[PDB]
Amino acid sequence: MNTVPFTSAPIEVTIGIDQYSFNVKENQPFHGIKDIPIGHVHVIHFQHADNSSMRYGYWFDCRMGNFYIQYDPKDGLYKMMEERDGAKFENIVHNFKERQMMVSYPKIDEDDTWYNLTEFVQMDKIRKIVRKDENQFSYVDSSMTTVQENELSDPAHSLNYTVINFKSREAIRPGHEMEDFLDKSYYLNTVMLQGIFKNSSNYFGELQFAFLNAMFFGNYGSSLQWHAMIELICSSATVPKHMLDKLDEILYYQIKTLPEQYSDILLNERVWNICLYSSFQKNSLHNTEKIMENKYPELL
Amino acid sequence: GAMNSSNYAELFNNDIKLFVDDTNVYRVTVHKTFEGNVATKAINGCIFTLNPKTGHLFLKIIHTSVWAGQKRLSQLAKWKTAEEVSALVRSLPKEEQPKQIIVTRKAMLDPLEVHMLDFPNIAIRPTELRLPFSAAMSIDKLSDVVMKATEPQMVLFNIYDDWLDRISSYTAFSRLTLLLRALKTNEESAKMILLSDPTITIKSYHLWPSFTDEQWITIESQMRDLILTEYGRKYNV
Ligand SMILES: CC(=O)NCc1cccc(Br)c1
Ligand SMILES: CC(=O)NCc1cccc(Br)c1
Ligand SMILES: CC(=O)NCc1cccc(Br)c1
Ligand SMILES: CC(=O)NCc1cccc(Br)c1
Repeated sequence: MNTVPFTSAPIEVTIGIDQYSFNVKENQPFHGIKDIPIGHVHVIHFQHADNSSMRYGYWFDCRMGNFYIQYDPKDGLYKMMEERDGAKFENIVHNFKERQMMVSYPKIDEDDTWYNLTEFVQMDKIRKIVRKDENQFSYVDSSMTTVQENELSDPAHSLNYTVINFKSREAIRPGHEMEDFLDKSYYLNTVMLQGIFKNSSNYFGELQFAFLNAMFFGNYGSSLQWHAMIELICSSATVPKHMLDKLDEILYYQIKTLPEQYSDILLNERVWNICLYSSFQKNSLHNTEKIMENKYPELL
Repeated sequence: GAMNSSNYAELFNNDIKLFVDDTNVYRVTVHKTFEGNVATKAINGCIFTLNPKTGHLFLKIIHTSVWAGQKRLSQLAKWKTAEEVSALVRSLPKEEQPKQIIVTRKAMLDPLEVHMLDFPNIAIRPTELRLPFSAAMSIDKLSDVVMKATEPQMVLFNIYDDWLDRISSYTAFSRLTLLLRALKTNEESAKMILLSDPTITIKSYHLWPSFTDEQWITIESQMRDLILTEYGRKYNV
C-alpha cells in the first residue's frame, strides 16, 4: 500500500483520487492520501474552490517512485514532485501516518471498478500521449488540446493521441473507397491494430485513458478520441470476438461510472445510437446496451 | 459551405466549377413477377455533370451492366457517381480541373469527398437550391443517346447550344433552369410549347430550337405561365 503525502493544503480545493473525491478546507491540517493500491496506474486531480475553472491532475504509478504534492503559491497549483531520497520520504510519511493526518484510499473489497477502467493503461505508454520525460508522472488539465485538434497551438502541452480520421488516405485504400468507408475493418485491423498499436490491449489502453481524461478533466479532445475509437470498432464488420467481448465490459464500466448529470455532454448521441442500433456490432454490446437503456434512455 | 440564393452569382465567376447531379444514374421500371410479386428491371442511366459558366455537359452514360450482380444499388449508385466524377477530374489537365464541385443532393457529399481525397484543394459543396436537373432526361437527344448505349460511354453536349454568343452565362443558366423546371412540372405541355412552330428547327449539334431573341422571350414567358399554372392545378389556386 503506497502513499502520496502532501506538504500542506494552503487553498480550499476538491481533491480526487481515481473515482473518489473529498473537500479540503483552506489551511486544513491535511497531509495526504495513504493505502493506495499498488499495481494500477492512478490519478490525483484538483478543482480549486475559488475557480472551478481548470480541473487538473497527475497520472502516476507508485512502483515508479516516491511522489508527493506541494502547493506552489507562484504558479498557483498543487504540483506533483518526486522525492529521490527514499529514507527521508519514508520517515516523513511515517510521521504523517502516526499523527493520522492522512485520509485512506477506500479499496472496497467487492469493488473492481478502478481495475476495470484501467486494465490496459500503463505509465510507460501514458508518457507517449502526454510528453514530459523528465518526470515519471503526467500532468493533464481541462484545456489541453490534442494533436489532431491542433491540426484543425503549443505542441509541448498537447495530448498526442493516435490520429483517427475516417475520411483520410490512411483510412481509405485506393480502389476500395466505398468498401473501406462503409466497413472500416481494414483501418481497424490492418492500419491501427497491426500497424500502429500492435495489439488490442494497446487499442483498449488508449481508449480507457481517453475516457478517463474526458470524465475527470472535461477534456474535450479526449472525449472526441474515446468516441472515435469506439466508433472505429463499431463500424468494422470484422472484429476478433475476444475484442468485442472485452469492448462490451470496458464500455459497461465507463457508462456505469459516469456521473449522472454529466452524461448530456460527455456522451455523443450520434456515435452511441449508431454503435448500439445501426452499426455492424449493434448486437455485440449486450452489457453496454443494457446499462445505457436502463440509465440513459433519453439520449437514445 | 452550401450554395443558395444568397451566393448565386458565384456560379458565373471565373473559378472553374461543376454541378454533379446523380438523380438519373440508377433507373428502374417496377413490374410484377409471374408469382404476383414485384421486381425491378434497371435501364440505362446517366450522370449529369455541368459547368454552369460554359454550358458544357459531360454526360457519363451508366450502362445497366455495371449493376450486374451487385447489391444495395441505390447506395452503389452514389459511389459509382463519385468514382466516375473523380475519374473525370483525374483525366482533365490541372488548369482545367474544377476548384469546386457542387452536388445537387447531400447524400453525394461523403462518397465524392472520399473519392476526391487526392484533391484536397477541390471544395465539395451541397446546395439549398431545388434545381431541376432531374429533368435532363426529358431532353429528347439526351434521352436517346442514354437509351441506345450498349456499353459505358461519355457523351458531350453544350446544354446552352450557342446562346453564349448572345447572352451571359447567368442568363443562360436561368433559361436552362426555367426550361428544365417546366419539363419537370408538365413534360407534355413544356414540349408542346418548345415545338409548336414547325418552322423553328433544332440544329443537328444543338438540343434546343434555334429561337431568335424575340422568340426566346415569348417562349420563356409561356414556360413561366406553365409553371405557375400547374402550381395552381397542383394547389387549386
Ligand atoms: C519539504 C521537504 O523536506 N521535502 C519535500 C517533501 C518530501 C517528501 C514528502 C513531502 Br510531503 C515533502
Ligand atoms: C466516496 C468514498 O467512499 N469516500 C470518499 C473519500 C473521502 C475521503 C477521502 C477519500 Br480517499 C475518499
Ligand atoms: C503508444 C501508445 O499510445 N499505445 C497505446 C496505449 C497503450 C496503453 C495505454 C495507453 Br495510455 C496507450
Ligand atoms: C460539352 C462541350 O461541347 N464541350 C466542349 C468540350 C469539348 C472537349 C473537351 C471539353 Br473539356 C469540352
